[PDB]
Amino acid sequence: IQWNPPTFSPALLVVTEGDNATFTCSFSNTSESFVLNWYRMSPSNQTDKLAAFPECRFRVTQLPNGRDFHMSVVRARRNDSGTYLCGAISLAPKAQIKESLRAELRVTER
Amino acid sequence: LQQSGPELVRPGVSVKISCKGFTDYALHWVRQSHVKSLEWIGVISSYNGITNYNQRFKGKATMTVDKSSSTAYLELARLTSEDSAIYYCSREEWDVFYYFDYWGQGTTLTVSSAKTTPPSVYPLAPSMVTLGCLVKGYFPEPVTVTWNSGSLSSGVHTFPAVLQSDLYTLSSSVTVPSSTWPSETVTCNVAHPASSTKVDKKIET
Amino acid sequence: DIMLTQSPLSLPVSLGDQASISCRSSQGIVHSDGNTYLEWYLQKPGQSPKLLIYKVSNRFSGVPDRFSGSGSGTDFILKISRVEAEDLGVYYCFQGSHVPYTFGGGTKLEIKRADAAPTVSIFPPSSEQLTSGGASVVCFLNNFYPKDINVKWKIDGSERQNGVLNSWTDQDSKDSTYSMSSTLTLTKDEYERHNSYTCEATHKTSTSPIVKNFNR
Ligand SMILES: *[C@@H]1O[C@H](CO[C@@H]2O[C@@H](C)[C@@H](O)[C@@H](O)[C@@H]2O)[C@@H](O[C@@H]2O[C@H](CO)[C@@H](O)[C@H](O)[C@H]2NC(C)=O)[C@H](O)[C@H]1NC(C)=O
Ligand SMILES: *[C@@H]1O[C@H](CO)[C@@H](O)[C@H](O)[C@H]1NC(C)=O
Ligand SMILES: *[C@@H]1O[C@H](CO)[C@@H](O)[C@H](O)[C@H]1NC(C)=O
Repeated sequence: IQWNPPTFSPALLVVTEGDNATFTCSFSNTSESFVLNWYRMSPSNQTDKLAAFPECRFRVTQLPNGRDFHMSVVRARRNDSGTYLCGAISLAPKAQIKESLRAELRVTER
Repeated sequence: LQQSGPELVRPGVSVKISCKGFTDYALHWVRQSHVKSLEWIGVISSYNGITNYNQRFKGKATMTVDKSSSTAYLELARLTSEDSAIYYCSREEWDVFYYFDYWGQGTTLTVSSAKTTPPSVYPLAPSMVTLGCLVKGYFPEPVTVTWNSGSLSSGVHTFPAVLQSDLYTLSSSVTVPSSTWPSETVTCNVAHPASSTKVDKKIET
Repeated sequence: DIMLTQSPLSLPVSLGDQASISCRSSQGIVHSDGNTYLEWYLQKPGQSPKLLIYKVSNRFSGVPDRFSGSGSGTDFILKISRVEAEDLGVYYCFQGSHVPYTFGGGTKLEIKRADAAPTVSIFPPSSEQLTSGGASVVCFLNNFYPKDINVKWKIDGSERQNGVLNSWTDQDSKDSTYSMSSTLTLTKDEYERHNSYTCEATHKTSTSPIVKNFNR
């Protein structure tokens, strides 16, 4: 009736190297049996698993409001720049894997 | 899509049935009872083991997966005569729009306190004539009834077993011309393979 | 919980007639997706159910073109145009939009044919059973149409229902009729405390009973 995929914000996150970099992932779950995954695109335009919630430099924390999660790169390096998304693997109702639209992390020289 | 064989266990014990296919699907358990009313039990994720249970079957059912063997398990615990049913496993693809494509064959589960009990076979004796046999007080199912060893097939009705006494009872009817009976003989042949029992009964007027 | 109630339980048809099974839910079955995951399954005796219609209207591939699913809101219809030997069985709807997933009670599609009265036979207990201490009284009502029949037991005019167990054959592949077996089970003592024993079939083919009786 009003549906949204998992939100991954911001679409462009620009930090200096050594800074922490924190994306926000939003997923409105209609059940409790799901896991939330954080991914980075391989150069093959494919998908590698960085971290999940429930579960070292990539961490996912679940915020109090039951919707939002924080995926943070600790002390971002310059080879951290690339494509990122989150995805919501929910088994019921209807067993779906829902991926956010991609976001760019851009780590600029210090 | 290949499940364990049929089980006959006593009330109060537990049983584990298996469903063998793998990491591409969700695997579901569906129970079908002796009124043919289907009920969904739960779903398990092969690759995470994460579960979602029908609350009604929580504690009566526990779902588990082993990915090395590519096999899922449903454990039924504290068993009772209501859990007698056909237990199906079935799968659902992740990002598609439909549920159960392929089913297992089903695993028939019977829970009862009765012991292997041979049937008691009784003649039912009184233009056509109708004769019958009454097959009473046996366990477990099944029983096989024929008439004159298969030579009488037309005009036979053999009814499904029913439960009273934790024991099965059924009856068979055969309808035959006035001129053949009692003139020529009509015999009902009951076989109860569980008790290794075979009973022949002539229908004498 | 979403209870799915189907109408009717039995749908009689001539192969080639038009029958439609209906599925009604206690609340809306629209998933978080905007999709409605409602399905229709067909179960042949002795086999697993098979998927026919998914979403509301999508036919699964392999499924004939005559099975048309439709519906909206709280209401869904399975329609079958050409009805076949391979179509007879029990049809279940199903909703997968809200956990727990739930099935309808089933609709049995059957072959409609003629109208026929039962053939009633009654049997006293066997002598061998009396020696056991029990007495079962057996009444057969064979080769009748339609399914619907009521049997009543009467001892010395007084109706009686304890110990009555009944059984029903599936529709007969040859003549398309039904049969049933009513068996009234008593003790030896209670049986020979009484004299006249009757079974009565009230069936659509006759205004007044069919009666069969005996006296010890
Ligand atoms: C949506 O999910 C939240 C959080 O669920 C937890 O984390 C998920 C990733 C998954 O691992 C679940 O199994 C976890 O339960 C639900 O909120 C929680 O609800 C439980 C039970 O009421 C409560 O104990 C927690 O405190 C809640 N946590 C938070 C952060 O709110 C929420 O109920 C789910 N929504 C629906 C509609 O099912
Ligand atoms: C980054 O986060 C870690 C803890 O997660 C903290 O110790 C550190 O001080 C943070 N750095 C900055 C620049 O905020
Ligand atoms: C990133 O660069 C560091 C050196 O600064 C190196 O040690 C590390 O292996 C590199 N990681 C990747 C994924 O390229």
